[PDB]
Amino acid sequence: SGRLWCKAIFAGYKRGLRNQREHTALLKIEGVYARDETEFYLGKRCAYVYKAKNNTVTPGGKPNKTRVIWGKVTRAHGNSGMVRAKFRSNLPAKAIGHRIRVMLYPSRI
Amino acid sequence: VFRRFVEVGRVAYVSFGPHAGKLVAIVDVIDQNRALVDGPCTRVRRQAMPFKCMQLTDFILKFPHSARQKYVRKAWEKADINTKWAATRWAKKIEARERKAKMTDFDRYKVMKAKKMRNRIIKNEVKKLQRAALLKAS
Amino acid sequence: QVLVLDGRGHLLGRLAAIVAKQVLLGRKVVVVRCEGINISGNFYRNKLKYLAFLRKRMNTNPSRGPYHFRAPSRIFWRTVRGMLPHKTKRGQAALDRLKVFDGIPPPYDKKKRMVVPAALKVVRLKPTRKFAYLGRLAHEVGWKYQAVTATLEEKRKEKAKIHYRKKKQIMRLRKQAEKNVEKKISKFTEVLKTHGLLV
Amino acid sequence: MKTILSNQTVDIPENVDISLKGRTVIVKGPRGTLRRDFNHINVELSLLGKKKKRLRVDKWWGNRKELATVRTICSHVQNMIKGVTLGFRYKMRSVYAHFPINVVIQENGSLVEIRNFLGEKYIRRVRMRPGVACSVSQAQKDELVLEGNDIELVSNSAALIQQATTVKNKDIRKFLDGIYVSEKGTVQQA
Amino acid sequence: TKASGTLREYKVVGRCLPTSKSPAPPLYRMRIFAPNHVVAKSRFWYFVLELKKMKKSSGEIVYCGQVFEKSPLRVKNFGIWLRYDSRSGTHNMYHEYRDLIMASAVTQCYRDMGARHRARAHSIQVMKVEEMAAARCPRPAVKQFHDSRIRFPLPHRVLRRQHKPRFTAKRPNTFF
RNA sequence: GCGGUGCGCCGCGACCGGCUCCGGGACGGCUGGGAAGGCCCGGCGGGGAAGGUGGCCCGGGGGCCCCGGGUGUUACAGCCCA
RNA sequence: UGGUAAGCAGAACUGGCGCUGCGGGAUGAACCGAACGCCGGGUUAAGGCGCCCGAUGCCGACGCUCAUCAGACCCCAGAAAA
RNA sequence: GCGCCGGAGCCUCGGUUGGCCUCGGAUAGCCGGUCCCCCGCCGGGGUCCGGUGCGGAGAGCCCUUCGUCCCGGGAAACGGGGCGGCCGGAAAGGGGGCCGCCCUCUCGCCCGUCACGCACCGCACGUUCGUGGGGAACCUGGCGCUAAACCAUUCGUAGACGAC
Repeated sequence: SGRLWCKAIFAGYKRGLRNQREHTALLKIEGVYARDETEFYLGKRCAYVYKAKNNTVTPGGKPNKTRVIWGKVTRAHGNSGMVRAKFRSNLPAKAIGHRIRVMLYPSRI
Repeated sequence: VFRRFVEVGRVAYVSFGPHAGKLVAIVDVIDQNRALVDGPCTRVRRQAMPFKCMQLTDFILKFPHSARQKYVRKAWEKADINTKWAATRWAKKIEARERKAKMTDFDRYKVMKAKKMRNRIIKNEVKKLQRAALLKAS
Repeated sequence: QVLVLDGRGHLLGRLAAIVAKQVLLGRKVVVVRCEGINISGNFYRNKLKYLAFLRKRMNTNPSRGPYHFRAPSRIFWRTVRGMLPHKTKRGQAALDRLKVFDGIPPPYDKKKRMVVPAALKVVRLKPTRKFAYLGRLAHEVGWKYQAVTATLEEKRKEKAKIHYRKKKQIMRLRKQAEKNVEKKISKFTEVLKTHGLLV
Repeated sequence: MKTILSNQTVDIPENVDISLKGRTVIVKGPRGTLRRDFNHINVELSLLGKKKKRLRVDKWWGNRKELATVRTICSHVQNMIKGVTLGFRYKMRSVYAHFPINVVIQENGSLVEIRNFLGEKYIRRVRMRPGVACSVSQAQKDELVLEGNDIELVSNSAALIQQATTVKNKDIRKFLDGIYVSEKGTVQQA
Repeated sequence: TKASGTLREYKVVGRCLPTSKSPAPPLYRMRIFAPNHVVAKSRFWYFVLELKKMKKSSGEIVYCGQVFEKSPLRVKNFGIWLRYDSRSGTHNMYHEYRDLIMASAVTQCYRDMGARHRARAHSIQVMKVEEMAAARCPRPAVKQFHDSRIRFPLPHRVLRRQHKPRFTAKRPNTFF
């Protein structure tokens, strides 16, 4: 019926200043604005869902145009409730400031 | 304009820090921006407390400016502060905030279904009252 | 899904710091009443800082030089532009999303405007310190449309007031159409009350 | 340091009545009403007793700069009481050597024009501030008389007339000529 | 030194290692307001080398234990005597603070000397710390709290936790 | 079926071990064999003084009500000594 | 050491650059941190944490200061007597 | 062959996964209710009464849906659904309010009975705004419209050439 994923804004890459490391991604999950509010989301699965030109087979039914890069929340990042995540192939940099889905189902409740 | 004053013996509701949620009786003023407060009947051990971390109420319990804990426990139990505190609208909407936070998934389903029907009946009577608002002149 | 920020009583850099980061995080921000924006320090000082900005033009051809935009919206817009990588695409795609307006235009007159309390003059200045309005600063440094904006914003203040009055009237009728219904929503309210939604 | 409390009270006479609206003080009485808005000064104004005979101004946790803004307010409201009961009147006298000062009142007291100052053909138009009325004392050689309620309007209007008459590119130790504030009083005597 | 956190009062007693000329050298005591024992024992040797001809290698530290406050729930006045280095000469001061602990009043003193005079931990010497009566204080910033029927409001309560919404509908209240 | 090597492609789970970052409990030692504090206003005796409670005089706030000052050591509050 | 002084000329000692990237100092042969095979996890140094720009969006502590030329970090990048 | 409307296909671009329709504003003060009073075309003063760590609270509010058949109870009739006119909108006009009738149920909301539906045999891009945006084309209906620009020629208020 309704939505089954929290909304994480892909902020940008794991980086210093003059040196970024693309293997880790920094997520900003909406609502959670502290380090003592982000224990729940540690270990959860993340999806960058996009759609592209060609048809790609779907697990569960018909070949659609939609595609995924599955990730995983690893750590808390800094003092004001941001999150490190890591994806099966590195996320594309066109995705910066775009929506990715924080799932619930490596569930700990 | 000011009605609530930092006095010797005014109660003050601590908002954040260690004892967030309890009531302390301001005993003595250390400096401009820190105070000495006692909360025996409310489980606050006597200590120094900053003025920033207290939202002060409107109860005054009267004792000298350096009395020990026995005589502020006396004045608390006498003046009946902890029972009079729960009477206030303040303590009632504090009590309500925690219940809404505590609310379960099944409780969230039950509250949705009751509010729906409360809204539906108010949506009727407000429109039936705007008939007698309209027809008096027009 | 659009932020409609009011600008009445907010400080230039304080507000522009939060608008710059929120619009880099993919939001669409709309800052209405850009002339209400305050600046810390007295008026004379703030005017002197703008006139110093005016003097900086390209010596050989001012057609290429720094464009000294004068409307309070465009002053604020350049102040947000300062806090962005505007020479790169994600800095341009950010500025594209920000929209600014002198007074309040029509789609946003009939909306509730949010307030940033982290960038608000009452809570970030002392009550004793001096400050200057971006609207008056714009007018004295060569803005033309201060006289028109005052009368047009006074017109919607009259319209919105009459509306607000008509909403007070609806609330008193909901206030009456609950108290007449006291006998038949006494069961429904109880399970709202025990979950702290009406105490 | 930060002084815990600085207070000063104004003792109000019977025939006037002060009304408080936040920091706006309204003084009504025999010969008019005066409103002054003190929203810039940041103090607690309070109105005590029956008849409302007394006005407090309190400043809590103010440093030496802010503690100066108390006797100021008590002095303003005292002049506001004096201006509503007894009024104000600033007598200005004309001094010259050769060329007399011809004083002509136009627009029923609001305007006054200054004729033959130091043999000038140029005739000076100075208007008074709203609620100040000019007049000439009868068979007194040269003295103007401003009358009004507000001290800050009557004084500024008298300063406009004094600064209007200036001796440019000359010695101001020789040519002492001009219209100077002789004596500051009230309209009605006590 | 570097006055990190709240300081602690230490009782550091010391004496010269006995030689042949004197087998019983006299014991000397000192009050060291310092972050811990390891700095308290170094600042002991600083003051001991300046008053006496006694050194670290020419002596031993007999006892260095933390002095506790005997009434940390009473509000006291603390008159402190100073000796600090300006950018031209050295100056002695007398400074009153109002606190429950002496070590709190000495930390409060180090912050006030740092704030007003730009004087740092290595510069400041503390010679005398005495708790005073309410009638024996010459400074108006500390005396004004000698009022048994004290009353003041909390006038302009600036809103803290500004970034809790960050995006509110209403303007915040100041009058409470 | 018992052993060996593998998955056509895309996926998930479980337990074991190494390295890590954390969270929650519970036990004990020392000190001035902690400093204060709480409960018997601990009960007794004597003192002392002020950020002075009772008791009284002042200026004032009303139809007789609380303030600010004076006096001084227990009273219808209390604090610190030996 | 010579010269009024010099991003000047000439010495002693140890360390650097030259022969050498890396993180910080916006920028820079020499400063500060630390020296490098190709990678994943962890954590630090010296510096940071309004936005650019990773990190204070802590309900951080105590003061100081208003500048019609404020002030704002080794080397260091513009000041004195009064 | 063009526009204004009344089927089934294709390419290609992507983001998205419920809505908030609004006082003005003060911050050493606010907010909502009241009757005596003067301006003004039903506002806005003094007056009384609540509330104020904002509860007529953005820490908020509104919506809320697995679907269908049976019987009841509560709650609706002054209701739900779609028709032609009745009145507005200019700072970047904006899709709404209200009545009749042409209009058809008696369902819809909330407690309780009654059985059902690929019960797809532990598993991933689920569920939306979507009759989205942009373009080549094919149908089947109506209603409508038949123009101008540039070159070429001429001019000389213009002019290197263009341009004018």
